[PDB]
Amino acid sequence: AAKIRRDDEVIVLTGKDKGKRGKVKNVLSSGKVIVEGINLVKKHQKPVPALNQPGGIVEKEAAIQVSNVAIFNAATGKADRVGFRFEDGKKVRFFKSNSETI
Amino acid sequence: MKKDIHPKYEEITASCSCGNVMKIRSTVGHDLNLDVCSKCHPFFTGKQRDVATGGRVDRFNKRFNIPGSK
Amino acid sequence: MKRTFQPSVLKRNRSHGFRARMATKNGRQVLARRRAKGRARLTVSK
Amino acid sequence: MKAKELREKSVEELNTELLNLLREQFNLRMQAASGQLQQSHLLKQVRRDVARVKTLLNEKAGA
Amino acid sequence: MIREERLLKVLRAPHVSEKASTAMEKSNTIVLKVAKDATKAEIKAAVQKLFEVEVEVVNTLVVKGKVKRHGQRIGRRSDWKKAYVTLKEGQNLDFVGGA
RNA sequence: UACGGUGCUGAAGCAACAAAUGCCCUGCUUCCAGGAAAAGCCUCUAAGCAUCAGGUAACAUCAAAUCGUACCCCAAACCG
RNA sequence: GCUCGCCGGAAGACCAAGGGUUCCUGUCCAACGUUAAUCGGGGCAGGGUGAGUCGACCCCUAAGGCGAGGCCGAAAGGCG
RNA sequence: AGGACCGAACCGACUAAUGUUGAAAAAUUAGCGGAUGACUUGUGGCUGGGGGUGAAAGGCCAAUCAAACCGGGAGAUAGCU
RNA sequence: UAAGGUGAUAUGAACCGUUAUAACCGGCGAUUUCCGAAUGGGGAAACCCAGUGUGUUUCGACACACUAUCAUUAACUGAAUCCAUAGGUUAAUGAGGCGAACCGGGGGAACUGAAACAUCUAAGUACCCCGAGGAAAAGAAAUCAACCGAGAUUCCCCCAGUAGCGGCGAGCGAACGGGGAGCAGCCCAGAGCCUGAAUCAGUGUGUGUGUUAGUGGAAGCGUCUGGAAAGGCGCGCGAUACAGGGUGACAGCCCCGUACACAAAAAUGCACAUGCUGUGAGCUCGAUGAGUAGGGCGGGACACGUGGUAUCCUGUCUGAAUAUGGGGGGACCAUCCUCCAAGGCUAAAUACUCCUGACUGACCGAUAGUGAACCAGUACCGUGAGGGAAAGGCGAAAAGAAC
Repeated sequence: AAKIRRDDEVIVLTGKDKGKRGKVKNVLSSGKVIVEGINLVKKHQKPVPALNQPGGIVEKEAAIQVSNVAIFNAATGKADRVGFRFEDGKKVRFFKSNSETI
Repeated sequence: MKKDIHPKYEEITASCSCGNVMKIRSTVGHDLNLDVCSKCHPFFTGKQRDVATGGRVDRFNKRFNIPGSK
Repeated sequence: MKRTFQPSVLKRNRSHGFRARMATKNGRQVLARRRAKGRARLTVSK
Repeated sequence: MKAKELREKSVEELNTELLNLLREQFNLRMQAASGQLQQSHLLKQVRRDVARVKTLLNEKAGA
Repeated sequence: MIREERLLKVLRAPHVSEKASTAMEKSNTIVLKVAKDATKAEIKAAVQKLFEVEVEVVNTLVVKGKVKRHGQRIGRRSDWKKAYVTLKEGQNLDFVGGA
């Protein structure tokens, strides 16, 4: 619903990973918006005694919800709210306040 | 039920023989039947005799027919 | 003496009879309080 | 094809296709028969359309 | 034979149970299960027009099989209801096994 | 042999003796507090059909109408 | 194995109070068997209890529900 | 023949004894009858407030009801520490 | 509109589909395993079987389609009774079915303030019972006064706590007299002339505008400390935006508001203009439905609780007279007065907030508040009738034992 549209490029700033930047993202209902997977040292589980025993410790669901930044491009995270105008006839795709759309 | 021309009556009140004494006087307990209607027979015709007392200007109908009207 | 609690279906009708509790105005109010207005269920209907 | 796709059709699936469209639930939906690498649960994800023809019949006769 | 009847909901899959081994010898006394709709008349009408295959006698069975999944003591019962149907003498499985 | 069991094969096969709870006995007796109707059992006809219809017989078949049937009792999932 | 028990008008039997699916087994220790715990309907993985004849439908009735029209009824209600 | 004399689980209620700091608002053990019916015996449906059936009770009748286990009157009366 | 989704609280795993029908929101339709309130008859809540059709079958069968009790009205039909009439076989159409409570109907106590309990206060309240709508009840006068006059009803402060009734007990407790709020009239009983002229019940259309989606919506960095600096300072900018609270804390500064500009299908608000099915519009000439009223002896409510006695009430019963007046004058009658002929209609003042909606909070911030934060009227007790809990609450990401 978010008119910023699922190829585009965001950053962490309102948590400790401050600057971790990446594109396309993962979007699902009340999903926590991982940027691109900002995790470093957090375990994985063993519900299988077979050979495949999940050995992970990296990328997994590092939360930083919605997006605190209108899509990076050079500097600045605003204005995010900004609705825009007729481009597709059944939706509208946006960038930020200063630069038409993308 | 009886006087039904003029509809119904059983009004629970007393008769004060020692001040405010609840002895229910007002309950009537007597019944009568049979008189001649406008057509042919000595019909069932219910009264106490009140209904038929009320007949001194009725022409078999102008009160008689309130139960029969609907 | 034979004390007390046990289950049966045929003793129900004049007391615990579910549709008898809709037929009396006595029952009707309590049912509606207990599960129509009061958030809840009964379901023990076999 | 989901039901709204074929509305040009003169007759509903009730003519024979109703059973040819329903039989699998007794013929293939037992253990690993309908599939195991490639199918499973069908009758919601894809195969629901048989049920639309039901209310649609009454729409068409009720007009 | 009719198509407007309770058949299309009255059945489930075949019941695959061991008794197909132990009692099918000179006849095919094969197991099924059936939905909440099942009076015997329905499943009697069923098999030959839904699975192409000719039968003789039919049994319906009130099975009441308790279950629990909620952790806390309880779950459900569902309709459950097994049945037994009768694939005659010798046409056994000779093209498919509907197991 | 799956150590449960079925796979092959297979005997022997009469007369009495004593006694029910039970069968015969809505038999048959003995006594009064005096043991409830429709019905299956079996026939009579009213009307009305009456060169039509009805039922009783040999044989061929069909339908055989939602249940419940798991553990449990002169007595622990009743109750206590 | 080997020596004997208890219920002895057996907790022998199948099935009726609707409690309802918690038997064989495959597996076990809290959600509990005031020792052990291997067993308790414990409690969890399968499944199950195959009724045209069993019996309550009926046709039906002695008790007693409801009941035309009613005799009455304060609204209630009662006796058919 | 008989509400026999003496007989079984279907009956109760005699004083103890291990019943009272309960196995039990009740029941008990080696003991003992009324031996066919002034017995009791169990699915239900009439008796639903100041009750209603009489071996005729002040016992009943939820287990201790001279009226409760009602909750609505009502957080009453209150010469009350 | 804008993209994801498969209503979840094991999510494994199938699989719609990010083109403009995947879901999902919304006008309006449409779905039945059977019950069903359920209604053929039966009823032990989930029903066990009547009685008659129809499309059609691999010709077994099959899914289905309807009726009842009443209240009124046309048709056919019908008894002991020539005749009357009841009563059936139907046709038509709706309510009977359901609510915490409001209000209309009546009933409704027991004991206890009174230091004694048969008045009465208790209480018109418990309930149970009958209505039928969103507003009522009412309301167009024998109403009130003194000859002044007022006008449906009564309402608001008074007068007044005045009159005024008593185990002379405790309570109940009036109208006038003044200011006002008010501020308007008629049809049958029926005939002539007149005649879609006034209203409104409907039901299509349409403007002026609603209901809500779709349209939207504010400003910041540098540094000293530093998990988050969203503190502090700088003011490097801001204001009819500085609610509360979100984002791991404390952000005017990022927010989600507020303030403001555009705006839909297709029913349908209300207001009006039209459209059409039905109504009544304008003027006269006519007309007046008494067992009702009396009262002697009953039961009563009124300010007047037992009495000389007061109506408008109610009941066995008896039983008048048309406005050339008497019905009654808060004792009773004068002088005199005012309603009015006993059919029927009325604008305002009032009250239920079913629930959801906008604002306020010397109000509850779980000793609690609508029984109610819950998913607690749910469960721990119950011949039970159903009395209802002990009870707020991990907290960047479930980041929930990698090793």
